[PDB]
Amino acid sequence: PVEVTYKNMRFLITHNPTNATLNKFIEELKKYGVTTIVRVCEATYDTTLVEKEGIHVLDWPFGAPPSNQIVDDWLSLVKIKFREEPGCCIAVHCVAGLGRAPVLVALALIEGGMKYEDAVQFIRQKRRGAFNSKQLLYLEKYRPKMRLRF
Repeated sequence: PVEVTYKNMRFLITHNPTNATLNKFIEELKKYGVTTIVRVCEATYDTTLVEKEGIHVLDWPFGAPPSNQIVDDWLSLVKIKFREEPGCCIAVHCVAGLGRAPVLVALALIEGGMKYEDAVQFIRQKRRGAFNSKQLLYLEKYRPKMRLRF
């Protein structure tokens, strides 16, 4: 798992767990203080146990760039969580490796004040292979709202 922090934000880009390894998964998320999981790819495990531990799971599946709705919901989540729950962490994962999980994190960083190249370097310092060709071109044309206050 790679962890990235900037301003009042802290994200955990993790791997997709399985029903059989949910206890260890939850145990680790709790140690990282995560109270929210965003699944941006296929949903492959039951969330009842996760939700009961106070960890809310969000399924925003999205190659194809995140829809404007997903981006808006993501930015709304980043805004409120790190404010209402100081020092918390938001986890994000795909299905096979990092995948597209780091895309939303980069968006949060850009929204935080970084230009896309900075966000990409910032993530790669933690995960060398982060972002493929298509994703870089997408991040390059992303027009941030720049409405988050810090």
